[PDB]
Amino acid sequence: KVDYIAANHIEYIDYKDTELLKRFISERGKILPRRVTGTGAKNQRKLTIAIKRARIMGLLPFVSDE
Amino acid sequence: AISQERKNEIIKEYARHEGDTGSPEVQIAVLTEDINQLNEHARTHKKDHHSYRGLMKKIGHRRNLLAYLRKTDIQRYRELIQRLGLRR
Amino acid sequence: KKNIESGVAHIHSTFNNTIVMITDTHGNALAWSSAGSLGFKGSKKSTPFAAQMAAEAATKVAMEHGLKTVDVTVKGPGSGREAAIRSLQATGLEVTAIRDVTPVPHNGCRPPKRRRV
Amino acid sequence: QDTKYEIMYIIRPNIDEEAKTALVERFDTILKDNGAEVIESKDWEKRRLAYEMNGFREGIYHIVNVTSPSTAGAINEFDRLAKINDDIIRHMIVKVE
RNA sequence: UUGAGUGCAGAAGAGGAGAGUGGAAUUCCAUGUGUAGCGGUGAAAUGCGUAGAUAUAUGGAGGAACACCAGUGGCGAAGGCGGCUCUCUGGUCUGUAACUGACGCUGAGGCUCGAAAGCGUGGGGAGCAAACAGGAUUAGAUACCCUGGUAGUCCACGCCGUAAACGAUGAGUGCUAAGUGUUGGAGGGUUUCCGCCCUUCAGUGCUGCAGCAAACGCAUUAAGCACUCCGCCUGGGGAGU
Repeated sequence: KVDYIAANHIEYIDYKDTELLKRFISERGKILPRRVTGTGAKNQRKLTIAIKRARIMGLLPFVSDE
Repeated sequence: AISQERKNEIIKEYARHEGDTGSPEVQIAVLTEDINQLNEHARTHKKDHHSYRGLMKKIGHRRNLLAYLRKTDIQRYRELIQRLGLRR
Repeated sequence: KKNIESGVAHIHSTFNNTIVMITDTHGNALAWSSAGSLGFKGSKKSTPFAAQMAAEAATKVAMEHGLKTVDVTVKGPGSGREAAIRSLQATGLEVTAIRDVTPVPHNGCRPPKRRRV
Repeated sequence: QDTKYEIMYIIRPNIDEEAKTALVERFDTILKDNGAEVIESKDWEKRRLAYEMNGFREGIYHIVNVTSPSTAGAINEFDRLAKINDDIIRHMIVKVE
């Protein structure tokens, strides 16, 4: 009964879709685990590598506490 | 490893007859080109230990097939080792 | 003097001492206060009893130079910052930003030995 | 087959107008001059950055699509020329799926 | 052709090496602001500070390790492997069957790999810290406690080849009730399937019949019923001398 992103077939994360990607981060700048969102297994790894690419090109800072 | 282009080259210019993709005369030439390329990789990178185990397994299996074929027809065996360039 | 009148205070605390300093928005310093500097000795500097009077001895010298608003910055999580803020409100300040920035690594260097006690 | 290598490289916002086209066309030459085959190399987005690099908290992104076999040498040559420059800040080369 | 292998179609993955790169945090240096303490303990002391410390903002230098993701999750023959981008390259699973036609398994001698600590040659030191110095505790303390501090920990190239290297359970195959999670698949019912339900493959946990066991316990990932091959044992010390 838990949340997911597999209904809308975003089959490739596109490395740029950072406005949809805001679902899976937090205020402090961390990652919600799969215990939180209830997403898929391999989808979690894809999103994880995706946002680690995204943290490098100025699309999300590491530290956001200001 | 090898691409399917040179793979499908050598599995058909060395096959016995039509439909042969088993036929242990084929597999030894396939393994021969594979272990030559892996030998060149081991010469380039000389501490990739986890692929050298695969070299050991391939050369052992080619040895088993090569010693199989000699216990059936020594003439085919001689023709291949005069043809494929091995057995020092 | 110059009556800057809008600054940030800094609360730095250990497990055996604490230091409060009220600074500017830079923060260039106005006045600091230390639990050892107010006559305490030994282990008593851990308790927030020194935090209240350290905040008082800071704010007196602070608003002699003119001071209205203040922001809170917290380091070194222990006992001091729990009562330093509410004692800092007591001598007439305008606390409006409370943050707890901790110097946190991402496993850079090594911590020392454990204590076999 | 070949591959597909995105290059999403950060362009300074304080360049002149011919500087943009001259720089994009020059790096399109150095990809074309060593056998690699570019397809669609456009500008992407003026954007403010999440944090600075030196003082640039804003920038203009870019995107290309080059296809080439792995046996060439321009891609690492593009890396060497990109790191010695200043006007391009950060680039990342990601295989396309 | 049933075992054993290459087809063609896919899939997952901290598998390995080589080359670059990212930010935070510590330490040092510079600058401004700012004065009498900072640091440590059960309690103190050694120590650093008016040659301006600690603290707070700005930069500059360098090394090491990769915060959340992270899960009884994954990979590998084991030792082991977690930031990111790229080149070479090893291995496993699922379908299917045209193709080879018993080509297999185990394997004394031999070879290869093999955590930390250690040795040689040449680099670098951010922390941490054997040896050592000082303070403290004690009847005494060549320790536990606090302040410092070298070799080392890192990289490249050679050497040694050990561990509580453990699931303290050698390897190959077949057979013998269930229930429940979870990783990766294939098929069917249904379908915005992304959910769900049924069938089936390879791992991976947890609970429990028969059966075994001196007990504890194990139990389709057997320590059950068996066959093939290898290693080892025969009271404790003396002594892995």
